[PDB]
Amino acid sequence: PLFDNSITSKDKEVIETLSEIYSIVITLDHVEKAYLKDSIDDTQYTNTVDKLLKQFKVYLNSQNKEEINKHFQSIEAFCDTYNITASNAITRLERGIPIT
Amino acid sequence: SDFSEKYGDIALKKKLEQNTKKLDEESSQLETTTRSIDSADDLDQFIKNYLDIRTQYHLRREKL
Amino acid sequence: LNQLYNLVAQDYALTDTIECLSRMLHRGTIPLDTFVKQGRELARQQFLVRWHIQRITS
Repeated sequence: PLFDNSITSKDKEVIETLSEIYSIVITLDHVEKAYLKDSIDDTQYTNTVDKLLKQFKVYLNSQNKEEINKHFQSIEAFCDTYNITASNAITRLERGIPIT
Repeated sequence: SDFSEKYGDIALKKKLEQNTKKLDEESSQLETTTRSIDSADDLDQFIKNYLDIRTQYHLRREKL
Repeated sequence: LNQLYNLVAQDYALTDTIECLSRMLHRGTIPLDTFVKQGRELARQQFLVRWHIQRITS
């Protein structure tokens, strides 16, 4: 059973949101790795990353923020709740800047 | 009835094995098939298929 | 029954695809951005799958 036939219209929107937060995290982690293997070059990297890091903060600081932290709390945590490996990401996130 | 039985086990275990080999084998070749894909239309069709494929791999692998 | 079983494969499969995309990006095949778009669209998909399992595996 995909969607529970008693999942809030507003909840459905919240899952969809997490799916995005997720999307950022795992994606970012790659970007970073790619940059530490030159694949992508500095010019490129700093825009895109900065862009991502911005997008993130927005998702959490959306109007329906409560429910976020609610069933899916503080972030380093949420990275475990879900089988997610991203040893780079978690540093690129908790530090809110790319090149430094 | 007794042998044929315990030998139905070997019976599949070998043929599935091959598919698995076959599939992983495929995805490597399919990776080598990587061209001037500026056609984001076709890149998607490449994705779709790689995804599609890999699904089938793990699914099999899973059994054993 | 096999609803989960079939789903499990997806999670792995997707992971495998995104990895490949990464390799593809490294050898230049795709522009440095198309990766993000296609990547996210995959990850997003993945999340739903993973979370969908939580429903079952809970």
